[PDB]
Amino acid sequence: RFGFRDSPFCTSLPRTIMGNDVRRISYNVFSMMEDIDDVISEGFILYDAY
Amino acid sequence: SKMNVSYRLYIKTPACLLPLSDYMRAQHDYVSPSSSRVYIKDPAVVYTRS
Repeated sequence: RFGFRDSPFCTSLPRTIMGNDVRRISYNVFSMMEDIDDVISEGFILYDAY
Repeated sequence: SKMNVSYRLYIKTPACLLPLSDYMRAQHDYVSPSSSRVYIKDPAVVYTRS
């Protein structure tokens, strides 16, 4: 609506992308992850934090 | 030796002595660990991110 180039805002965070639900990881779990390089390839949603 | 010596003392042959013909009984093996090994001088720190 605002005519932004590569807008970082969404009306609501997608429930599904390409027919599959987006992975959700809590911040505490994400902080301790040692296989983060594989995880960020697909994309995820960080929650359980402010 | 036969005339002037009066009394003689005998003991069992010490195991230290070895004849020269039996030199191969002195061959022994020692193992030194590989030089690629590195020995650690630093402690291990325990932590968690909850």
